[PDB]
Amino acid sequence: MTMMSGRPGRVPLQFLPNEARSLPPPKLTDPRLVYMGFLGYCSGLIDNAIRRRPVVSAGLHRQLLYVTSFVFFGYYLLKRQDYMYALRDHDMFAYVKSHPEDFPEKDKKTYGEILEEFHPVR
Amino acid sequence: NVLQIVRDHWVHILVPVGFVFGCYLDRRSDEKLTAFRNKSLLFKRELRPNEEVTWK
Amino acid sequence: ARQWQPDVEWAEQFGGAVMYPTKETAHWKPPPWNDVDPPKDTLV
Amino acid sequence: MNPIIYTTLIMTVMSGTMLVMISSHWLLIWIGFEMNLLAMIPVLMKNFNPRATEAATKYFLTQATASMMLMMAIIINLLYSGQWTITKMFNPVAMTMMTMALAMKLGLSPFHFWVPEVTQGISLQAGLLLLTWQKLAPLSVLCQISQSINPNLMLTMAMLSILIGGWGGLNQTQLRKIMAYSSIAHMGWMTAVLPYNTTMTILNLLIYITMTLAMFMLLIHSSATTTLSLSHTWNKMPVITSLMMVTLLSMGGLPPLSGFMPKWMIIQEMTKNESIIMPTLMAMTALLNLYFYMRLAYSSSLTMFPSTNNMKMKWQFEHTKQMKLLPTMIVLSTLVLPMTPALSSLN
Amino acid sequence: PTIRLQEDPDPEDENLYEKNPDSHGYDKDPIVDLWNMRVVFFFGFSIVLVLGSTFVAYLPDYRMQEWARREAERLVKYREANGLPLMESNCFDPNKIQLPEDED
Amino acid sequence: LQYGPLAFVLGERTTRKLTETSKVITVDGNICSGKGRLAREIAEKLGLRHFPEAGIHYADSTTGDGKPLDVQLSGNCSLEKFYDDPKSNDGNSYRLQSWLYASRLLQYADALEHLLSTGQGVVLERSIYSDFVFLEAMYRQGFIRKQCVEHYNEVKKVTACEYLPPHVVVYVDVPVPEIQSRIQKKGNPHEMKITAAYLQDIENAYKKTFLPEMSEKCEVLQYSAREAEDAEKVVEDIEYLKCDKGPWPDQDDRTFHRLRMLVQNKLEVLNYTTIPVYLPEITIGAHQSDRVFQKFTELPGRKYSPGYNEDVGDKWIWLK
Amino acid sequence: KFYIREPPHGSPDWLKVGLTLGTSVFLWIYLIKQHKEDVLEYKRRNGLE
Amino acid sequence: PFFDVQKRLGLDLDRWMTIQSAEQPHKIPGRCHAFEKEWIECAHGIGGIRAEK
Amino acid sequence: MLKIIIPTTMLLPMTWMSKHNMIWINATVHSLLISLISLSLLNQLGENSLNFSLTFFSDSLSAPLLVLTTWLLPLMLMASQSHLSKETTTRKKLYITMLILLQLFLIMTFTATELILFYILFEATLVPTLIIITRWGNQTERLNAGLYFLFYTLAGSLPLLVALVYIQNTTGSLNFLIIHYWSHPLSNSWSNIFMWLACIMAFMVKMPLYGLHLWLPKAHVEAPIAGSMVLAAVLLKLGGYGMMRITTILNPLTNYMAYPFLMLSMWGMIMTSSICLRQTDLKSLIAYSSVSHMALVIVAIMIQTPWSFMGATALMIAHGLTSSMLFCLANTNYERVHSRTMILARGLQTLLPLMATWWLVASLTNLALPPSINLIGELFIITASFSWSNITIILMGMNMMITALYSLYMLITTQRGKYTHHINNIKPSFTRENALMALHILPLLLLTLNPKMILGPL
Amino acid sequence: MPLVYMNIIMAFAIALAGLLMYRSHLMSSLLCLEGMMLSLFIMSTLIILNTHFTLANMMPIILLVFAACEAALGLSLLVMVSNTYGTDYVQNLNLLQC
Ligand SMILES: CCCCCCCCCCCCCCCCCC(=O)OC[C@H](COP(=O)([O-])OCC(O)COP(=O)([O-])OC[C@@H](COC(=O)CCCCCCCCCCCCCCCCC)OC(=O)CCCCCCCCCCCCCCCCC)OC(=O)CCCCCCCCCCCCCCCCC
Ligand SMILES: CCCCCCCCCCCCCCCCC[C@@H](O)O[C@H](CO[C@H](O)CCCCCCCCCCCCCCC)COP(=O)(O)OCC[N+](C)(C)C
Ligand SMILES: CCCCCCCCCCCCCCCCC[C@@H](O)O[C@H](CO[C@H](O)CCCCCCCCCCCCCCC)COP(=O)(O)OCC[N+](C)(C)C
Ligand SMILES: CCCCCCCCCCCCCCCCC[C@@H](O)O[C@H](CO[C@H](O)CCCCCCCCCCCCCCC)COP(=O)(O)OCC[N+](C)(C)C
Ligand SMILES: Nc1ncnc2c1ncn2[C@@H]1O[C@H](COP(=O)(O)OP(=O)(O)O)[C@@H](O)[C@H]1O
Repeated sequence: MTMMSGRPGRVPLQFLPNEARSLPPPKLTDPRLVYMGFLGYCSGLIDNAIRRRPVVSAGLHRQLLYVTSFVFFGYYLLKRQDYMYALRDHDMFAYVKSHPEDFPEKDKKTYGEILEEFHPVR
Repeated sequence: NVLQIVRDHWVHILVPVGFVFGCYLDRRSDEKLTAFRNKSLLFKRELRPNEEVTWK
Repeated sequence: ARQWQPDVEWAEQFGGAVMYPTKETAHWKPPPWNDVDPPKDTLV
Repeated sequence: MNPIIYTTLIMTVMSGTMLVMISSHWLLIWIGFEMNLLAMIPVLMKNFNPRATEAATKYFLTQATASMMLMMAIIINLLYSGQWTITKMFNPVAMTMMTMALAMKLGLSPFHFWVPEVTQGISLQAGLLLLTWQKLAPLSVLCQISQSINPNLMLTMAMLSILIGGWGGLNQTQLRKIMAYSSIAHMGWMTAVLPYNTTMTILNLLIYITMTLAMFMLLIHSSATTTLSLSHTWNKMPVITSLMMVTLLSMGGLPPLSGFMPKWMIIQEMTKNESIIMPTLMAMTALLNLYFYMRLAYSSSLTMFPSTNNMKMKWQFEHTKQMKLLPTMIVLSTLVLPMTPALSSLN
Repeated sequence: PTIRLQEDPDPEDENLYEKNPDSHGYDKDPIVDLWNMRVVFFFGFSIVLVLGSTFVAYLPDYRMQEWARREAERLVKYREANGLPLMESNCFDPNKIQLPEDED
Repeated sequence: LQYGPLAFVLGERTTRKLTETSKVITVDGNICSGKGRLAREIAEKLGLRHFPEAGIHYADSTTGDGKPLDVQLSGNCSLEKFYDDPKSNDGNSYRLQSWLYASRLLQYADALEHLLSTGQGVVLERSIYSDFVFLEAMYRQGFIRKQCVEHYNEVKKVTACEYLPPHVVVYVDVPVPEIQSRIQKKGNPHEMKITAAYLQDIENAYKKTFLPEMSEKCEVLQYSAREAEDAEKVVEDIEYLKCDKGPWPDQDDRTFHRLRMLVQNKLEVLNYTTIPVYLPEITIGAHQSDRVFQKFTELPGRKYSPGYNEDVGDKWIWLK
Repeated sequence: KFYIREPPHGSPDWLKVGLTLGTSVFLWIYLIKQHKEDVLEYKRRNGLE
Repeated sequence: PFFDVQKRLGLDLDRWMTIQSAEQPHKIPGRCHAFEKEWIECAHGIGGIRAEK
Repeated sequence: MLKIIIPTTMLLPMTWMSKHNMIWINATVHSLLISLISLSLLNQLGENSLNFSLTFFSDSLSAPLLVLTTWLLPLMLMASQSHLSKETTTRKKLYITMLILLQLFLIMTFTATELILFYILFEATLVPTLIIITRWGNQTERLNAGLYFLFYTLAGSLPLLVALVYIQNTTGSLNFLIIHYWSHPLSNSWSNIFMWLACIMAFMVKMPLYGLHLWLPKAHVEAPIAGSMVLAAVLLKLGGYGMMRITTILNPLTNYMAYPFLMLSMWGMIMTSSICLRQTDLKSLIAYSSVSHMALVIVAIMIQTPWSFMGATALMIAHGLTSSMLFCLANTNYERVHSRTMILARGLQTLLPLMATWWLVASLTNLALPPSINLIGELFIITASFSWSNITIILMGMNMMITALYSLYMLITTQRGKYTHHINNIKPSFTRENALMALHILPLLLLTLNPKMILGPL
Repeated sequence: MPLVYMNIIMAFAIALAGLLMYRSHLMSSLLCLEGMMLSLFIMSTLIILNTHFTLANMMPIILLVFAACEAALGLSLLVMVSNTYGTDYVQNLNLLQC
C-alpha cells in the first residue's frame, strides 16, 4: 500500500514543495545534524584506516569534506522528513474534522462512578 | 617545558569536560519542560515581590 | 599458557565443497582456485 | 572486453531498468525488461570460462521464461480490459501469472534455484551487479501493482524464501553462494510487507543494497571467494576483517546496528494489521542467517587461522585500486539506526 | 617432516618479582607500576569509598520519613483528643462514590 | 595518471611502442655457468634492461628502500642450509623453492610491466618457465615430498598461464664435470657439498623438458661453454631471428591492455601463491604468524603507506 | 628513502587540496545562506516578525 | 518505483498509446470508444478505490 | 542524566588517545570518578521517580544497579590488566573499548523511559559480551559458548519485541509512566496467555530460569575474568529488572501463569545447589551458585508482594558483588596454576594467608551469614514465600542447608588440607589482587550498615 | 471468448509446458521459446484487430523485434556451450549446484 503517492497536488520529483517553506527550518545545532556530521567523521576515519594512513591525522581536508557533505545532505533530509510528518498531521486533523460521525466525543465519567473489578494479590 | 607535559596529559580533561557538558545539557533539557511551572494544584504559589520564576 | 587458536585440523572443516557432508555430496569437489575448469578433449 | 563496450553495456542495463521505472505503458515496461536482459547477458560473461557460460545460460533461460509469462499476463489483462496502463490489474488470472513472473525474475522461492548457481558462476563484480541493481525493476513493478496483489500467494512465497534462504545458507563454504542465499532471505522479507506498505519495502531494499555493496566491496578488496581464503586476510590486513565482522553482525539484524531497522519496522507494520504469527515466524527464521554470518565471523575475524609462508611477500605491497565509496557504505551499513524516522522521506 | 605446521613454542610465564622484588603486580615498568598502585589506592579508598560513604550517610530526607512521622503524630493527637477512631476502614469518602443503582 | 581503462580509452596503446627490439630474452643454464655475464653482455649490446636473477630478497629491493630485510621477515628460508642439510625435517627445501618461484613471478611481472610501459626490451636470467627444473632435481634426490610437487604444480598452473613466454630462449650448456671444477675453484664452502647427481638431474630436467617444450613456442639458441664468451656473435645471432611463430604476434591492443592491468597490481600477481593448501613445510601457525607480522609492521618505513611514514622523514602528512 | 618515485611526494597535491578545501567552504557558505533565507521566509509566512 | 518523469517534464513518451479513445490516426474510432470515454470521465480524479464502486 | 552518560563516551577517545603505557591508569582513574558521580543518584523520593527528561528517568530500583555497574567497571579493568600484558596496544584499547561500550549500554538500559528503547539497549549489550567471550577467551569451547550465549537470548527476545509493538498498537504508548497509570486488567484468553508468555520468556531466559540455564555455565566458564564479572554481576539482573517493570501490565493473569515457573524455580534451586556438591571445575560451581540465587529472585518476582520485591532487589545487589568477588578469587588461583580443577591446588591457606581470609569472607557472604544483605534479601523472600504458602519453608529450608555445605566445601577443598607437593610456582599475592578483593568486599558491609539504599521502590 | 482465443491460449500453454520439460537438446527448448513468442503475437494481433485499436496495430511488430533479439541471444549462448562440450546437451550444464 502507498499512502501518499496519489495525494492531490503532488509534483512528481520535487523533493521539497513550496508549502514546506511555511515550516520552521531545523536549527544548525540540531542533534540529528550533529549525528550526521559524526557519521561523516567516522567515514573519514574509516577511509584513513582502510588506506593504511595515520587514522586521526592523515587528511584533514578529506575529513572536513566528509563532515561537510554529510551535514549538507542531512539538513535537506531533515527538512523533507519534517515536511512529511507535518503533511500527515494536517491530513489526519482535516479528516477528523470532516467526519464527526466517525470520531465522537463521548460523555466523561469519573473514577467514582466507574466500577472496576478488584483482583487481590495473595 | 610544559609542551611535553601537555601533550602527554591532555587526555585528562576529556572526562571532566564531558561531565560539565552533560550538566549543561541536563539544564537545557529542564528548560524545555516548564509548561506546568507554578501551576500544579499542590505547589501553586504567589510570586515573591522580586523573584520571577519558582524554579529554573 | 597461551590462548587456543585454530590449527590445520580445525581449518580443514571449512575446506570442503559443502558443510555437513553426506554420502551423496562427499564426492563433490571444491571449485578450482581460479574459476577455470580444465578443457575437455571433445575432439570434433 | 573493450572498456567502451563495457561502459555501453552497463549503461544499457541501467537504461532498461530506468525505462521500467518511468514507463506508464505495459509494453514499454516489457521492453525495459528485454533490454536489461540483453545487455546483462554479456556482462555476466566478461571473464570467459565454462562456469561463466553455464551461469549466463541458466540466467537467460530463467529470465526469458519469466518475460514470456509477463507478456502473456499483459495480453490477458488487455483482453479482459482494453487497458495498457499499469494499474489495478483488472483480471485475477493475469494477476497470478504476473506475480509468478515477477517472483521468478526476483528469484523468490520456489523459483530460487538459479540464484546460487548464477552467483557462484560469475565474478564478484558481476555478482554485486546481479544482487543489487537487478532487483529494482521487478520490485518497482510490484510496488505499482500492490493493491491488486493476492496476499496469500505473496506471503507464502515470502515465507518460503526466508526459510529456504536460511536453510540453504547454513550449508555453504563458498562466499558467493552465502551471499545468494542471504539475498533470497532478504527478498522474502521485502515481499512480505509489500501488500501492507511499499515504503517499508523501499526502506528494506535500500538498507539491504547498502549492506550488500559493503559486503561485496570488502570481498573484492581482499580477494577471497571461499571461507579458507578469507581466513588468511587477518594476517594481511586486520582492519578489513574487523569491518567485515561488524558488517556481518549488522546483516544479522542485531541492535543497535542498522540492519535491525528494516525488520523492526516491518514487524511493527505487520502488527498494525492483525498479522501476528507471520512476523514471529520470520524473526525466528532469520536467526538462521544470523547463525551462518556468525560462523563466517568466527572464521575470519574472531579467531586466527593458520597462514602460509609466501604471505610475507604480500606484506611488502599495497592495494593499488581503491574503492572511494567503501567507507561511506560501511558507515551506512552499521551506524544508521538513530536516524530511523527519516524513513518518512521515502513516502 | 613428521610435523604438521611451523609454530612458536609455548613460552614460560614471567614472574613480575624477578625484575622487581617489590612489584605491586600492576606493570612491568616499576614507575608506572608504582603510580598505578597509588592512583588505585587514592581514588578507590580515599575518594570513592570513604567520601562516598560519608555523602550517602548524610543524604537529606527526600523519602519524607520524619515528615510522615510528624504528620502521624499530629493526626493521632487530634483524633485521640476528639474521640474519633484512629483510622478509618475507608480511605475515600463514600459521598464522592456512586455505586451501581441495582444489585439484583 | 595511473594506467587504467581511462588511459586506454583516450590515446594510450601498447602496440605502437613496440619497435622491433622488444624481444623479452631469458638466458638459462646450469649451476655456476656463466649465464649472468652473457645476459649482461646481451643487454648492453642490444640496449635492453638487465634483470639480475631473483634471489630470496628480490621483493625487498623493489619496496620501501631497496635494502634486504631480516630472513625471518622475508623468505624464511636459507640456501646455505639447503646445501648443508637438504633433507632437514623442518621443511626448508620446499619452502625455499616456493619462495623462489614467487620471487621469479614478481620479477617476471616487473619486467613485463616495464616492457609494456616503455617499449624497451628486457633480459632475464631464469624465469617461472624454468624454475621447475630445480624442483625436479629436488624430488629425484628425495629432498622434498610428492605433495610438495603437487602444490608447486597447482600454483604454477594457476599463475604462469596468464603471461606471455619469452621471445627468445638462450641456453648455455656446460658439462657436469666442468661445473664441479668451477664450483671447486669458486671457494664457497656451501657449494662444495653439491653432489654430481643433483647437477645431472638439473641438466636432465633442462634438456628433456624445458628446451623441448620451449622450442615449440619459439626457436631456442643453444651455445656451448666456449662459444658464449664471444657475446657479439651471440648478439648478431639473436638479431637475425624470424620471430613470427609464437603467441607474441597474436597480440592486439585489448590483450595488451589486459596484460598491462595484470602486470601492475602486484597483489593480483601474487594472489594464488598463498592458496589455503596446508602443507607442513609452508604452513605457519597463528601465534608465529601474529608475532612475525607484528615484527614486520614495526620496521622503520613499513607501518603506513609509502608516503605517510613520518619516522623516515615524510612531511606534509596532514595534507596528503 | 624509497627506492621508487612514490608519486605522492613530500609536498601534497596542491590542486586537489585546494579543490577539496574550496568545495567544503562553498558548501558551508551555501548552507548558512540557505538557512538564513529559510528562517526569513518562515517568519514572513507565519508573520512572527 | 514509478518516477513520473513524463508528468514532470510534460513529454508524453508513451501515454498516446495507453487507451483506445486517444487521438487515433485519421480519426478512426475504436469499437468501444463511447463506453471507454464514459468510464474514464466517471472515474477521473476520485481514485481507484472509489472508482471501483 | 547526561552528566553520567557523556563522561563514559569521553572515556572512549581518552582511551584511544592515551599513551601506550598509561591506558590502565587513565581508564581506572576516570572510571572511579564516574562511579563517584553516579553515587548521587541514590537520593530518591518516596512517591515518584526522578524524571530527568522525556527519555531517561531514575527510580529506587535502577539507581543501585547503575551504581553497581559504574563501580564494576574499574574492578574489571584492574582484574584484566594481568593476563593482557602480552597483548598489543591496539588490541588492549579494543578490549577497553568493549568494556566501556558495555557500561554505556547498561547505563542507558537501566534508565530508559520507554520499553522499546529499553529493548534496543538490552539487546545491544549482546555484541560487546559476545566479542569479549569469543575473542579473549582461553579455550576452544569459547566459540560454542558464544553461540549458546547468543541464540538462547535471542530466541527469548524476538517474541517480546513483537508483543511490545503489538501493545503500542493497542494502548498507544510504551512509556512506563503512562503504562503504569493507564493499567488495565488482562482477561483469561489464549491470546492473553501467549502475550504473557511473550512478555515473560526473554527475562526468564536472562535470569536464567532452571531448564533454560544451560548457556550460563558455558558462557561464564569460557569467558575471560572481566567477562565473567560483568555476566554474573550485572547482565543477569537485566532479567529481574525487566520482569519487575513488565509485570505491571500482566495482572491478574500472573495469579495462575506463575505456577510452572514457581515450581521450576524452587525445584531447580534445589537441583543446582545439589549440582554444586559434585563439581570438578571451580568456575562452574560459582556459575551454578548464581543459578540458585537467581531462582530465588524469580520466585520473589513471581509472587508479587512488596516484601518479595524488596528481597529481590537486595538479593540482586548482594549476589552481584559476591559472585564477582568469587570469580576473581578463582581467577587468582587459575593464573597461578593454569588449571580450573578444584582439587589440583590444595592447602593454599599455608601459602597465601590473606587470600585465605578473602576466600573465607566471600564464602561467608555466599551462604548469607547475618546481618549481610545477602541474608536480608534471602530472608525477605522466604518470609514472602511463607505468606504465599506455608509449605515453601520446606524447599527454601533445604536450599539453606545445601548452599552452606557446598560453599564450605569449596573453601575446605582449596584452603585447607595439605599443599600439593609438586606445585612450586605459587608466588605471594600481589597488591593488585588484595586491593581487588577489598574493593569487592568493603562495599558489601558498608551497604549492610545502611540497607534501605538497596531495598527498592517498595 | 470464441473458440479461437481458447485455441491460441492452449497453444501458449503447450509451448510453455514444452519449454519447462527439457529432454536433451537446448535447441528444442529454444524452439519452444520461439513458439511461445509466436502464440503471443497471434493472440495480441487478434485482440487488437477485434477491438479496432488502431494505434495498437504497431505493438505486435515490436514484439517480433525483441523476439528476434531473444532468439539471437539464445543461439549465441548455444554456440559457446557446444564449443565447450561438442554437444548441446543440458546435462553438461552441471558445474554449479545449489
Ligand atoms: C553509542 C555511543 C557512541 C558510539 C559510536 C560508535 C563507536 C565509535 C565510532 C565508530 C567509528 C570510529 C572509528 C572508525 C575508524 C577506526 C578504524 C581503526 O582501525 O582504528 C585504528 C585507530 C588506531 O590506528 P593508528 O593510530 O593509525 O595506529 C595504530 C595502527 O593502525 C594499528 O592498527 P592495526 O590495523 O595494525 O591493528 C589491527 C586491529 C585493527 O582493527 C581495528 O582497529 C577495529 C576497528 C573497526 C572499526 C569499527 C567498525 C565500523 C563502526 C561500527 C561500530 C558499531 C558500534 C555499535 C556497537 C556494536 C559493536 C561492534 O585489528 C585487530 O587487532 C583485531 C581485533 C579483533 C577484535 C574485533 C572487534 C572489532 C569491532 C569493534 C568495534 C567497536 C567500535 C569502534 C572501536 C574503536 C576503534 C578505533 O584507532 C584510532 O586511533 C581512531 C579512534 C579515535 C579517534 C577519535 C578521537 C576524536 C578526537 C579526540 C577528542 C574527542 C572530541 C570530543 C569533543 C570534546 C572536546 C574536548
Ligand atoms: C543504509 C542507509 C540508507 C541510505 C541510502 C542512500 C543515501 C544517499 C542517497 C541520496 C539520495 C539523493 C536524492 C536527492 C535528489 C532529489 C530527488 C527527489 O526528487 O526525489 C524525490 C524522492 O525523495 C527520495 O525518496 C528521498 C531520498 C532519501 C532517502 C533516505 C531515507 C533512509 C531511511 C532512514 C535511514 C537514515 C538515513 C541516513 C542518511 C545518511 C521525489 O519523490 P517521488 O518522485 O514522488 O518518489 C517516487 C517513488 N514513490 C512515489 C513511489 C515514492
Ligand atoms: C583492617 C582492620 C579492620 C578492623 C579495625 C577497624 C577499626 C574500627 C572501624 C570500624 C567501624 C565500625 C562500624 C560501626 C558503625 C558506625 C557508623 C554508623 O553509625 O554510620 C552509619 C552510616 O553508614 C552509611 O550510611 C553507610 C555507607 C554507605 C555505603 C555506600 C558505599 C560507597 C559506594 C562504593 C561502590 C558501591 C558498590 C555497591 C553498589 C550498590 C549509620 O547511618 P545512619 O543511621 O543513617 O545515621 C543517622 C544520622 N545521620 C543520618 C545524620 C548521618
Ligand atoms: C524447559 C523449561 C522451559 C520454560 C517453561 C515455560 C512454562 C510454560 C507452561 C505454560 C503454563 C500454562 C499455559 C496455559 C494455561 C493453562 C494450560 C491448560 O493446560 O490448562 C487448561 C486448558 O485446557 C486444556 O488443557 C486445553 C489445552 C491443551 C493443549 C495444550 C498443549 C499442552 C501439552 C504439553 C506440551 C508441552 C509445552 C511446552 C514445550 C516445551 C485450563 O482449562 P481452560 O479453562 O479450558 O483453559 C484456560 C484458557 N481459556 C480460559 C481461554 C479457555
Ligand atoms: N630455483 C633455485 N633453487 C635452488 N637454488 C637456486 C635456485 N636458483 C638459483 N639457485 C642458486 O643460486 C646459486 C648461484 O646461482 P647461478 O645463477 O646458477 O650462478 P651465477 O651467480 O654464477 O650466475 C647457486 O648455488 C644455485 O644453486
